Amino acid sequence: GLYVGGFVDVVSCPKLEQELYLDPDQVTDYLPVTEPLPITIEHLPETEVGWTLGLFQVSHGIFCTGAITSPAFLELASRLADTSHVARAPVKNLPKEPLLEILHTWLPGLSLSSIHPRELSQTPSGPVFQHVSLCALGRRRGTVAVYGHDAEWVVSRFSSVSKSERAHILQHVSSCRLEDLSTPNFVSPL
Ligand SMILES: O=C(Nc1ccc(-c2nnn[nH]2)cc1OC1CCOCC1)c1cccc(CC2CCCCC2)n1
Ligand SMILES: O=C(Nc1ccc(-c2nnn[nH]2)cc1OC1CCOCC1)c1cccc(CC2CCCCC2)n1
Repeated sequence: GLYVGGFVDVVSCPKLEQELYLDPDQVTDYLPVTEPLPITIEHLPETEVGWTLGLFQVSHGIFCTGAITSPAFLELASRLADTSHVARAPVKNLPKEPLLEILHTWLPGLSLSSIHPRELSQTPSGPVFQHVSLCALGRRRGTVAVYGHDAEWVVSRFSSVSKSERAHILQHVSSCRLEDLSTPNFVSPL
């Protein structure tokens, strides 16, 4: 399967017209989160492609690791990786891993959806986070999402994440059997 990793922007009301970008320090008291959250595209509920495997506060931000598990999405993305000139137009020519490159380029942003900070003052009643989205627009923080077949390879691409932080992150990513997760709701047009 495919793993995704990166630092998140923390966003409340991601779809709404008033976009709030939270400071990490407002939500770190509610991390880590090791239970799976949906991974969608641009905060659209019907575009679930995978599940988060961990959200962790690290020295230099909030790091998310996840798996892309939708077979319909994986088949579509692989076919585009090998056959779509459009998908490959903004990628360097003739990459060895076109699928990884196309996802890295077209979906570079990871946004973590949170409740309003009004609710983070004192003590929230229900879950603080709702999902993570793969995003093309709205990126504030630096660094970009990395996609790979090997979770350890993905996390090790981030120099700002230490070997100690990487090991803590990977403890939870490997313990899960991706086959055990429910099938995301993404449907391919084809
Ligand atoms: O070729 C593309 N799409 C496409 C184009 C022809 C068809 C098609 N073939 N025959 N009939 N329709 C089916 C398509 O599927 C789309 C269905 C909905 O999710 C996106 C993909 C394309 C090109 C550049 C960038 C993107 C964006 C993706 C988002 C995730 C994966 C990496 C890039 N997509
Ligand atoms: O969801 C997407 N595409 C998509 C979604 C359902 C279908 C569909 N519905 N029924 N059959 N196919 C077919 C789709 O792709 C076609 C429609 C759009 O452009 C070409 C192909 C999507 C999202 C973000 C970025 C892009 C890549 C752009 C798209 C615009 C042209 C330049 C590149 N595509």
